[PDB]
Amino acid sequence: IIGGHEVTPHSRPYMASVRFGGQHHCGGFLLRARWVVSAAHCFSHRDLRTGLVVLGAHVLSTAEPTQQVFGIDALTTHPDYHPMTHANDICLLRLNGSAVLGPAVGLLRLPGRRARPPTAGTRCRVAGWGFVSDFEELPPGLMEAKVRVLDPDVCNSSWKGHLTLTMLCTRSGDSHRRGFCSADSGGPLVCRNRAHGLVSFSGLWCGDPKTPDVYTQVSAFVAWIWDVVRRSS
Ligand SMILES: *[C@@H]1O[C@H](CO)[C@@H](O[C@@H]2O[C@H](CO)[C@@H](O)[C@H](O)[C@H]2NC(C)=O)[C@H](O)[C@H]1NC(C)=O
Ligand SMILES: *C[C@@](*)(O)[C@H](CCCCN)NC(=O)[C@H](CC(C)C)NC(=O)[C@H](N)C(C)C
Ligand SMILES: *[C@@H]1O[C@H](CO)[C@@H](O)[C@H](O)[C@H]1NC(C)=O
Repeated sequence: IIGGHEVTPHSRPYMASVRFGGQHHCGGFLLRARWVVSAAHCFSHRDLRTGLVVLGAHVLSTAEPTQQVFGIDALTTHPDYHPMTHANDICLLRLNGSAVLGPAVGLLRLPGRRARPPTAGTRCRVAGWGFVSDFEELPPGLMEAKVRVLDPDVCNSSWKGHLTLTMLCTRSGDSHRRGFCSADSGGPLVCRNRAHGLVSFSGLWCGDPKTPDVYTQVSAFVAWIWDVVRRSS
């Protein structure tokens, strides 16, 4: 996360750390005790059994008592996720067990089915354990940045018309570079206490205004998410 601050340890309990080969790879969120929502691209060319979902963490490197580590029993990627286009960059993860709810391991709510994406200007927040700059610099723990929803017609121009109706953008509330970076994918864009977006792609350099931060418009997927969840009891 660029242009962000470190969060109060355990102040965002829904945050999941998807890790492959010891190293933290992506972000995600706890939907239900057994379910985690993430970016479909995180699992591309990975063997699931090399992966763990870590909940209740702040300093990922430290083995905290608050931490709860689970395996991926099953991964449901959006059937229509397209590499090259990056559309439908969403997936669901069924853990090998249910997470024990506590003050450090908690749920995040999706918008209703009756939901349009947040308006251009809306104050939103993006958390993650990914890089803090374009120099591979690591955060001291879970970081968050305060962002504001950017007009899609504006975002689509910057992106040379590569944006689909199921994507949504952010921009910093000021002149500084604020947003997501590498290893922040899958993590949620919280708007009005609901997961409105999910960290998908950005340009080359982090928070660069010329290439605004693109997210998956969660509301457009709510129906699918539940379908999958009720499918697997
Ligand atoms: C859930 O999945 C994980 C990953 O497949 C299981 O793996 C254990 O994880 C620890 C480290 O976290 C390893 O040292 C053990 O060797 C792994 N055990 C097994 C059985 O592979 C984890 O055990 C699973 N938990 C449950 C309750 O099934
Ligand atoms: C997957 C996630 O870790 C990143 C987060 C954005 C960091 C960008 N500074 N997303 C990507 O790496 C996606 C790739 C997926 C195929 C959508 N791609 C991009 O961000 C860009 N097009 C370039 C960084 C390659
Ligand atoms: C973005 O622009 C292209 C080309 O003008 C258009 O086909 C597409 O529907 C637009 N998408 C959005 C999200 O506005």
